[PDB]
Amino acid sequence: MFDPAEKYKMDHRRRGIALIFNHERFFWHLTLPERRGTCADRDNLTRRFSDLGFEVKCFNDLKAEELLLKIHEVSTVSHADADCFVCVFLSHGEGNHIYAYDAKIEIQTLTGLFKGDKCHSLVGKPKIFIIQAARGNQTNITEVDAASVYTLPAGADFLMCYSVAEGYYSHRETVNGSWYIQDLCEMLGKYGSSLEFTELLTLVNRKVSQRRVDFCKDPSAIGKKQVPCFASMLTKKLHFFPKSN
Amino acid sequence: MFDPAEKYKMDHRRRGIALIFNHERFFWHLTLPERRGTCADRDNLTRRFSDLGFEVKCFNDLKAEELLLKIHEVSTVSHADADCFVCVFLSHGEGNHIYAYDAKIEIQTLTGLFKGDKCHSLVGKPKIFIIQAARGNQTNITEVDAASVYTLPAGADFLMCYSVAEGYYSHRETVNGSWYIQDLCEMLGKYGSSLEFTELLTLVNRKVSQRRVDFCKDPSAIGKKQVPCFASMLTKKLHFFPKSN
Ligand SMILES: Oc1cc(F)ccc1CNc1ncccc1-c1ccsn1
Repeated sequence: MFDPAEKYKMDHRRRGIALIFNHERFFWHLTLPERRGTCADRDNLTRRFSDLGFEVKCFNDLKAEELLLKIHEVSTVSHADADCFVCVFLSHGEGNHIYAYDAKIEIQTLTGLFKGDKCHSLVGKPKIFIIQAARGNQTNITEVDAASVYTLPAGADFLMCYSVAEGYYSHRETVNGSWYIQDLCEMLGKYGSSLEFTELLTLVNRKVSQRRVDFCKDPSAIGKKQVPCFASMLTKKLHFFPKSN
Repeated sequence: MFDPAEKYKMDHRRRGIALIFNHERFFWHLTLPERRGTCADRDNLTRRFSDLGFEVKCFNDLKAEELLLKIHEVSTVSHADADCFVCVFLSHGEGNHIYAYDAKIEIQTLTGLFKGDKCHSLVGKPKIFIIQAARGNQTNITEVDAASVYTLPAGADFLMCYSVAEGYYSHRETVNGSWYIQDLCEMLGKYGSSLEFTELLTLVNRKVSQRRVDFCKDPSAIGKKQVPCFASMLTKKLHFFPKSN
């Protein structure tokens, strides 16, 4: 008796874990610039996901070894009593790679740890990755990076969310944070608890697409528009309705 | 007065054009197999998009020159009096390429012809690409291809729709057609005229993900699951409500 309005089952004891890997500085010999403003992104994300019931776990400037250890740990813990899983990357990236402090890591090996095969307690539950990563470029200045990270599609019941698409530019204010993440966090605040999450992400696409880029303090930053996207492999409507204590 | 329920304006005189490039056979020296069943896909798509008010224009086994001519022609015609644009590729592909009869074409140069800059009459209107393309392997049999075509985004107000994601397999029945396209067309029939189009595509992800692949007539086809995806750069809810005469 197939149902065109089926919602993911979101009535488990806990909402689930939200990992946030936050990268401001890099090993000297990588020659990658500071990401001044990433802490606003981390703090804004932490607050909005907390208010939706996530156990938010933040990690600053982890080396590759440390990051793989923490994310493997979280992948092999039981999610049996959880609604879903959220993982956020705030760093530099290139192609299919995010940068840790130390070295780059294949995104597919991070998403792979949560695929049905390898994490049974999350089968049929939403797995949401959010990626603010672009190319390292070198009071509140707007820095602009070229898109660099492929808009990849993980696997069944994953939702991959991207700051910026091929041929567009990602913006980060050095105090206020990334345009994508400001607008994601504003929409989580107003609508997180009512709207279907892909409906919300679409609002975010509108908000960021509409940010004007014709009258910039830097002449070279003029006409560098920003368009985010999401790659959905979801199989049901996704809501973060308030949980019943 | 920003509106979380904003719909794309779909009250223009015409719905718009749906291009369908349909590829069954290839130049001998490409060493690519027949795609027996692609005609079912073309016919099913043609009927469902027609019933939603599209002027469906189908083209069989075009050479690269011919295909670029037809798609450039359609990109430089006026869409001023149209709701949206749909373009469908049924062929082989690799990376950022679809195969014409003759040779491969960069997908970005096809989507690029409809980007705001280059096709003013479609600015702020949905541009929807649907891609059933995979790797060619050297009565009604189920043929199975490896995913090969990158799940790319395209730009503001584009929706890129993909048969299959990295590490999954695309299925085509030699009479009934592609699993993805059967299930897309079933959902267009039941729900096309009522449901938001990304809601519908999500139903398609459920239908195809749920097709069982443990008890196959071919032993080597066992456990080759199929997961489709979509990459949304849309900025509003998208509906194909019946148009007023
Ligand atoms: O999407 C992009 C974002 C960018 F910033 C830069 C480039 C792309 C296009 N790349 C891909 N997109 C999706 C799946 C695969 C690729 C892939 C893989 C090997 S070369 N491309």
